[PDB]
Amino acid sequence: GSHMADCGQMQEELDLTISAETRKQTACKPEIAYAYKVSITSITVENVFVKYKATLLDIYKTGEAVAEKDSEITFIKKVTCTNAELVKGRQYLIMGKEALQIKYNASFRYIYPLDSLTWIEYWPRDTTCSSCQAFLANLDEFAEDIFLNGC
Repeated sequence: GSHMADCGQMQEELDLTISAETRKQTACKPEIAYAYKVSITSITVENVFVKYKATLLDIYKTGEAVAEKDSEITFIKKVTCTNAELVKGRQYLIMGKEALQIKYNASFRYIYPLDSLTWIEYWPRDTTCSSCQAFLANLDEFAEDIFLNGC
C-alpha cells in the first residue's frame, strides 16, 4: 500500500534564480485567482484528512474565494502528500486559482483543496539567522511592485 504523489508541490527555501518578475508573470496569470502571503498559526490532524488554520497577512491580488486583508483561510488535504509539509509559526506565499465553495449553512464553507497548482513558497520568517539573506532581496522588490506597479 505504498503510494506517492507530489500533492501540493513545494519550492526551494533559498535559491538564487527566482526574480521578482517570476512571481508576477505567473501571478497575473488567469490560472491564478489570488496572490497573497499568509502565516501558519494552527494545524489540524485527523485519521486521514487534515486541515490547516492560517491567517492572511496581506493580499496583493484579490481572491475570488472571499479574500480580504488578514482573513481566515483553511487548507485541507490527504495525508498521502509526500511533498508538502507546512510548519506552525512559519510564513508561506500563495498564488493560485480560487477555492471550491459549498457553504450552505455551517457544515460547509470553502476549505481549500490544496493541490499542486497552488503556487506555494516558504517565506523565511527571519532575514538574519541563516547568515544568507539573498532570496529575500528579490521578494522585497515584488512587495511594492504588485502593490503599486501591478500587471
